[PDB]
Formats: sequence, structure tokens, C-alpha cells
Amino acid sequence: GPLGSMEKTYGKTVLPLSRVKRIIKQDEDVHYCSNASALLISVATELFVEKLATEAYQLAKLQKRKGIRYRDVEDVVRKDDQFEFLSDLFSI
Amino acid sequence: TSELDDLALPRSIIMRLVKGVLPEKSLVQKEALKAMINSATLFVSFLTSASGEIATNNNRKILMPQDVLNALDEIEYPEFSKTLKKHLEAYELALKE
Repeated sequence: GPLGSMEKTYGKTVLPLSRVKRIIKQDEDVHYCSNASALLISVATELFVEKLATEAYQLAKLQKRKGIRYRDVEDVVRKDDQFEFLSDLFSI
Repeated sequence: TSELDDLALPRSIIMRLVKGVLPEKSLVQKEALKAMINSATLFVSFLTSASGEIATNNNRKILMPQDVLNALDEIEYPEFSKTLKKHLEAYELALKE
């Protein structure tokens, strides 16, 4: 175990940048996305996953469950404005 | 769905992000994790698109970090802004050294 409290290194993503860039590159309107931009888009994606998982978990906790099921994720997208952009994916 | 699967970010990295915000020993179902992996891909596209629009509106060809920060407001995730600014600050600090 570490001897002190946890210290985050900022300015890095835990995602593989090349993979994130591949998704970015699919956008037909973007001329070029800078590396700095790709890093921020990657970190926002990390934060997005954490947010989705948290809301899914809270739904599960309501029905006294310990884990996330597919329908927890679905019900989140069904009920929450912030996740409207996922409507097609989940066929709501 | 063939395209979503080819773009998908690694299952183990996404899983770690998911479990990082849940209590110890919480489980995450098969189709749930895949749901979130795919949602992540669309989020990349969603933020990228909104950022590209702001770049275009500024008659710029380069999508810049400030376009990403302003895109958060447009896609209504302004609660990510403080953290992204922190990463950006660190990025160009490290850069100049």
C-alpha cells in the first residue's frame, strides 16, 4: 500500500488515444482535431462513463440491488435529459 | 452494430472506470458493460461534433481545446468543465518543459 493519500496526475487520459482519435476521425465535418483537443475529449469520455455508471447504480440501489443490469442503463437513458443523445442506441 | 464494435474502447479500461465509482464488490452485467462501452463511443462523437461546430462558427479549421470546453455548455455537461480545465492546464505546463 502507498504511504500517503492518492495523488492524481492531470493532463493524461487512461484511454488509448489512438482509439479515441479513430472515433473523432469519423466526423465528416471536422477538418483536424488537435492533440490537446483529443486529450480533453478523452477525459470527458472518462467522466461520462463514470456519470452513466453512477446513475445506473442509483437505479439498481432503489430496488435494493448490488449490481448494474442492462435495464438499469436503459432506464437511465429513458428518464434523463442529459442522456437523450443515446435514445437511438437503446431504441427508446 | 458491426461499426460500433470496431470502434469500441477496451472492455477492461471501461470496466475499471465503471467500477471505480461503485462500492467494492459491485457487479456489472454483460450487456450492461457493453451498453456503456457503446454509449462511450457515441459520447466521443457527440462532444466532437458540438466542438467541431464551435470551431466552424469561429471560422477555424482546427478543433481547439477551448472549442471542447465551450461544447460542454452546448451539450449540457457543464459539470465536466472544472476537471477538463485542470487537465488542460497540466497538459500545457508539461509541454513547456
